[PDB]
Amino acid sequence: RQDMEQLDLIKITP
Amino acid sequence: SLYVRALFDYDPGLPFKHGDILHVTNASDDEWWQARRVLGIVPSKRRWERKMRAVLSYEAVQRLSINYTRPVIILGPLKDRINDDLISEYPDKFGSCVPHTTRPKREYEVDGRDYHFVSSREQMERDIQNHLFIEAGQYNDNLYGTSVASVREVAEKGKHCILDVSGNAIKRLQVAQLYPVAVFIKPKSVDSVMEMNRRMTEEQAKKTYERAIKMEQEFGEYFTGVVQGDTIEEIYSKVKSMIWSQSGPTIWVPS
Repeated sequence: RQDMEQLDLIKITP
Repeated sequence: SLYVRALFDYDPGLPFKHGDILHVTNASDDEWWQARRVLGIVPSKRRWERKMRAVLSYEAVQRLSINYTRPVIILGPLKDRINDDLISEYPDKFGSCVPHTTRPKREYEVDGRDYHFVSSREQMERDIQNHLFIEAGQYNDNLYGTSVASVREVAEKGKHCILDVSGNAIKRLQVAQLYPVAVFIKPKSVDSVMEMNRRMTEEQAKKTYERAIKMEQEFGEYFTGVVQGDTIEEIYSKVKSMIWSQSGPTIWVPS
């Protein structure tokens, strides 16, 4: 999946 | 009383590697422990922590009987190649999850095959805040993520869920009680990185090497194993051996 190769990851709190 | 995971390599006395489980048979001495190694003398926790403060030392662990098949996270340079090898050569042993996205479904796409499509960005944000995802990220202003439930489905049907995720996901899976095999493949040198990736220059390989050293530091408490080797084939053997060894029904988990 092309889009998944291109993610800016978001931090999961906590 | 007392098994620990070593979080560093020790070359003395009992040699061990980052990730090894040690049975500590005597901890009476403040400076030195006697230890067995569940496949000699080792520095006590306080001694090693003094050396490093001048911090990853030991993590207490215990046996667990589990009732699911463990997810697998491979990290380090070579992870993409090894993940590809595993899922392609062993399709009956590994499964992958279907991720969620808020991007619109396109004409030839199938919900539940390409993605689980989420109609509202705000709803996916709520789900992320409610810990329904082990990892999430943004691309072209849409959200994407791998859900706890998608991993649980694979684990429960009896396959190892091969996950292309970052180190922060390991913690999320431990909280969910879906303990992953988390193997870091550690490069020996910039030379070695070039040897096994004749594509890169010695600037690209150096950056890759640097990034790996930092990753091992950042996530060193969360690995269940560390593998090294002089060839891809040696590495791949060691990864399969580690997956097998850490598969249980009986497994080691944090205490």
